[PDB]
Amino acid sequence: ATQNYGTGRRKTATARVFLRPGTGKISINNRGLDQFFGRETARMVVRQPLELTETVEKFDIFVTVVGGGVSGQAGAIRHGITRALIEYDETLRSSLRKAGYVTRDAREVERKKVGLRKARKRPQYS
Amino acid sequence: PRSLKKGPFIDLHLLKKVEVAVEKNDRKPIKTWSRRSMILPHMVGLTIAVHNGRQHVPVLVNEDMVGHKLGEFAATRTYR
Amino acid sequence: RRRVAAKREVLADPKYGSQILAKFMNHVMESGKKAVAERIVYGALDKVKERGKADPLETFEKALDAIAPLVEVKSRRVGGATYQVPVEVRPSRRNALAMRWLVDFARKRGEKSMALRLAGELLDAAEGKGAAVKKREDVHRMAEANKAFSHYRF
Amino acid sequence: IRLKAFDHRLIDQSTQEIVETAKRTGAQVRGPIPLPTRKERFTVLISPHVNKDARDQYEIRTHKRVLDIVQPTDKTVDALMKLDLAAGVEVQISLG
Amino acid sequence: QKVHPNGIRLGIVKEHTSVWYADRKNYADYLFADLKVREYLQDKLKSASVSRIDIHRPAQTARITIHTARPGIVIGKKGEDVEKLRQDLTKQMGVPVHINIEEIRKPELDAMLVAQSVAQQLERRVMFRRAMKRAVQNAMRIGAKGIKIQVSGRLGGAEIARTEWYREGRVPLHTLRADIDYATYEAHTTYGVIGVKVWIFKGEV
Amino acid sequence: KESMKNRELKRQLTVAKYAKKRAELKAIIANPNSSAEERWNAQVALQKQPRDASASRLRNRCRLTGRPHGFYRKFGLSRNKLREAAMRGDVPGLVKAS
RNA sequence: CGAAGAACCUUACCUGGCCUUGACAUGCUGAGAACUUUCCAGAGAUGGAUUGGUGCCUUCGGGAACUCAGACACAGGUGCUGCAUGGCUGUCGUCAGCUCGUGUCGUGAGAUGUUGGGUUAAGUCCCGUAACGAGCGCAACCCUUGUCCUUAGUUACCAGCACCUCGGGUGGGCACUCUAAGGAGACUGCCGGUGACAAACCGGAGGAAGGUGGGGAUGACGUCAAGUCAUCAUGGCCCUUACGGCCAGGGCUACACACGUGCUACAAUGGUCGGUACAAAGGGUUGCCAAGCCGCGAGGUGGAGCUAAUCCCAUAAAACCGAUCGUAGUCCGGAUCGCAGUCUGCAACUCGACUGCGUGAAGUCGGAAUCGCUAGUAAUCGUGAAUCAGAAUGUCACGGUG
Ligand SMILES: [Mg+2]
Ligand SMILES: [Mg+2]
Ligand SMILES: [Mg+2]
Repeated sequence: ATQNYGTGRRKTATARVFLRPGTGKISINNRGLDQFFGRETARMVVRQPLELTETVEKFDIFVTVVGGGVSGQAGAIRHGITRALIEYDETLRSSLRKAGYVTRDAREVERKKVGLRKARKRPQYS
Repeated sequence: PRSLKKGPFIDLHLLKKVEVAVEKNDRKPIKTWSRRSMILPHMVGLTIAVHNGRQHVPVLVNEDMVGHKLGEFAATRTYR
Repeated sequence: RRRVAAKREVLADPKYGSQILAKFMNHVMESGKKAVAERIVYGALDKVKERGKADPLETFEKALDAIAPLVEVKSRRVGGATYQVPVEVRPSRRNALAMRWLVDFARKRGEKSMALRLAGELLDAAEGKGAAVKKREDVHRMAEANKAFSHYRF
Repeated sequence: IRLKAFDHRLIDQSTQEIVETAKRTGAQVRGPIPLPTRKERFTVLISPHVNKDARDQYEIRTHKRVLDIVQPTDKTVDALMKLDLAAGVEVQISLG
Repeated sequence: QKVHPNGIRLGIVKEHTSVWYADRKNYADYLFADLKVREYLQDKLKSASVSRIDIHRPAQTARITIHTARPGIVIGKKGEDVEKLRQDLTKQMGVPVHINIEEIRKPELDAMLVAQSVAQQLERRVMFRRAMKRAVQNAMRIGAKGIKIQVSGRLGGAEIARTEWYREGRVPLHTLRADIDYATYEAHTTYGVIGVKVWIFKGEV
Repeated sequence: KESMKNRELKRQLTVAKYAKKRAELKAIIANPNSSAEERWNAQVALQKQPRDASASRLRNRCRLTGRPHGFYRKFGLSRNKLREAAMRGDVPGLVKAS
């Protein structure tokens, strides 16, 4: 059919993104988009790959995201929807490889090592 | 501390060496190594030889000493 | 010291549509408190629009270029005499010198209602009576006494 | 059926010793399902008299593994339990 | 300094000497059995050289495979020691005990068997090097591709802690792919305590 | 010492000897519906027992070595006998990791 | 800093009380089965009562089992030596080196290989060359994280399907997320330039990832007679009517001072009150200890569920929203201290942790000096585990915002 499955992970988050033709229906975990992400700039960051590919009005969007942090789930959707947009063709492939959206951000947290206190901070001597 | 469900505390051998030693009245000090027990209104006015750690020191029991234990009246450390 | 350092980029300001303001927002954030610092920078942005009818980006565009300096000293010691050399400030560097001078004088403004401290700083530098502008021009005066050491044992 | 052992070169090599040796006798047994793994870290000090910042840290694992029958009609695996236990596999029975 | 050459390869080269699963309520009640078995058996089998004592636990009892390079000393006149110990391993380990004995053909290619002979020679007042130049070439006529033997200790001297070091062939130690044996048996002379280390390198992969 | 393992062996006997009356004497006291006359004479039976019966007098030492500090209860070993016995492949399921 | 837990116990030290083949080992001589004694004296150690028990294999002779006494060898030692030593760890330093065989040069100690040009994270490579080779090391082999594929669907999963009381609640489904097994992927491979066109170097495309992708384990020949005889093992030396054993209380937590690390603060990027949003990782049948329930509150009842992707630990906090607070030693800060409580334990005096109420200090960003850190990093906010009856501002470990 026209249902399109999109996943995306960033900072231990995971978002199921479904994409199908509709009229601006943006719903996440049975919540509105302005209601879910309370008072942040990432309310527009989830639209940034969408408005780049000039399809902001032409699809239903159904998002289910689990785990992660507050602004880590918003990055999971942004990576998640870019994989769902490229199930169509590779016309928007070059519009997103150049945009720097398709690559999953590999930067994950680092473990505490013995002798040190943080991942790299160490106590003071004299 | 020592919540009121378990109300009092006194030692068993101390009690028979006091309650029977009331019936023949105060003609001797009571030499006792125990320090974990309180004093009681059954014991107002006695003479106790509480163990310092290396000797016994005498105790003049008064009426307004009732809640505090024997440990507050024997010394431990000198600091002259 | 093998040359290593690549470039990382931060450019995001959706609620106003800017690029210089986002890099300026990072010089206000303390310990990752971004959402706190975001509403203070907008909190000192709307007071300028309350004050001046012009778009307060251009007030911020003018206030950079009267705090941003041109030349500055560089104490390169010859190894037996401590010298100082007036050097041309690189064009990439000269943005961050003003934005870092601006915030540190806002914190010693000594007012109430913290967004009013930064509000008065961006008003003065469109004129020149700010303490950041007075700190700018004084270091400019340090270079011409230093100008004898410009090329010679430099 | 549930299985507990200490290394995946036994416990995931004894399920085929049960899946083949029960589906042969007619009854249907589905594919085995993995579970989450027990992981226990043990950081121990290493010097006899003290030098604290020299340490060494180990980890003991426990692999789990769950089978699933469909139609119970075989007591064949009930006799073939001493065969399917080899060295360090424990099998608690849940004959679904 | 030179982390133990079994503890880095439990996995890609070698396996444990004892396999049994235990719950968290009985895990520390099978270890104290299996650790005073090995102190018992080596004190009895001081001769008839022993390299490895494996223990399996099948369902509810036991199994033990004692390895000797001379099984006829232990199985002497059809198990006069086998059934005698099997009565008395149960007295330390309440389960019924199996005892099984294999051979260690090529006894000069396992490190425990070699290093027990070094303590024997160096307590007969043999020279510290004539004992060991011959204990490496004998273990190089047949078998291995590299041998290190360190002999450290008093070495006869007054206040002397020197280390003999002799090597032949190839011995890697930072390759996890390889296959290395290791053993430390000691020696009590009439003065001092001599410790001997052995690094027999068999074939790789 | 060796004379010090021996005196903390018999503590393990005397705790596991009585072990049942002290459950009953602490069952009497812990009830809010219990009468204090049934509590006060129950206090008598506790203090007239020898004091080496509580678990707080018991001290879990290492079983092969005897050293007090550095004991784990998922094993029975010390801090520094556990290392020498694990590098020899004895302890099953135990490896290094990261 | 040993110490991953000093109320006693631990514990070695102090004051006493008290033992002498001994708390424990083997050999000897006698004695009784072991056991149970529910009792007094005494701070206890111990001493003396003490209903009872009379086994067990029997060539039926006794044997072995335990417990008591006698005597001998002895036992025992946290007593000295880490410069008599083994074992195990720090250090230079994860630094790029360190040596041998044969050969030739030198009367010899030596040297050459291992130097030269280029290059590299690298004694890593290429071209050269009286040296030709080999080993240890570096690299790779291992783990983990990031992409996809296959095998797998309960306790996990809800796209499609009905169902519903609207809770995947239920039937159901094997699409998925997830979990864990097994695989592919990355090699300067390809494009261009550059070099002796030879190693390599600078750009480029594709790609989840681009030039050892990020992290971890892995530390050569050696050094400092570095540290430890108090973890353990041992040569010697001393004690053996005590330098060894046993039991009470005390002590290590004392206190004009000086130094080391660490936490809060000094405020308005804050302080309170009222709502409201999202985690990972781990422990739990000698335990977790729910619902209900009574308490200003720490808690008390209450007993489920549970041997664990099921049940419980268990409510993440910062962020956001509204309110007041107007920069005042303060609706700042919380030390001290009075009073009142609960919990564990035989026992909170010296000496535990928390709770209530009251009081409210120093402190207004801190000299000369001096240390940490190059990216999911510093900075800031919480959570868990080990040790553990009780007791973390430390240690180890996992995530938010950045
Ligand atoms: Mg440099
Ligand atoms: Mg060299
Ligand atoms: Mg605890």
